Amino acid sequence: PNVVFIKTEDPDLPAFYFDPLINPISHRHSVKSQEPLPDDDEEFELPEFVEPFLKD
Amino acid sequence: HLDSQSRWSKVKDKVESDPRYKAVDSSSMREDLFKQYIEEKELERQARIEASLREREREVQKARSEQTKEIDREREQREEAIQNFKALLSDMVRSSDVSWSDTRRTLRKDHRWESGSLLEREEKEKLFNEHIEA
Repeated sequence: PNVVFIKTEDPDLPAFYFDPLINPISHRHSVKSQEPLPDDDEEFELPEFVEPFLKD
Repeated sequence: HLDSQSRWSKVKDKVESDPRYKAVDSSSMREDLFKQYIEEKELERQARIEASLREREREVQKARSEQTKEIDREREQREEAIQNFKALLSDMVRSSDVSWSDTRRTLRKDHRWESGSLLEREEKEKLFNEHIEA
């Protein structure tokens, strides 16, 4: 288990900052969903009437 | 309230009465002193950009070094091409009395010669001469 750790320089960055050290994320181009999905009349019938996850 | 904006043309007409302004015997120098005097989250983001650029430069240098190492392992050895050239000289050639040009004209009909496409004709002739000498 190679212990990979992003050792930052100074505490000016946020905690979860993508350091330009690893690689491009995916360089993905095969995914294509420019049109809307079909299950929207069903998603429209699927409300979320309760508070969100960790807004506070 | 001076910053880097403020103009001496404007400040002058506001302080020209003070005994501390007149106390400088020159206008060229009251202006220089004025020019000198004139010069967290956003600074954190600027340091972010700086550290990102530094890491990017270091990674680019490391990648250039690795690419140089690969190109050297190819040219100094492309090791497969030199090995295939020596192997063709060993297999298709066994008598040191033949020449490099005649040997090339004979081996051009073979399909293994195409494997040595990455190497130049000079290096190929040199390897054939070394094999004939051995």
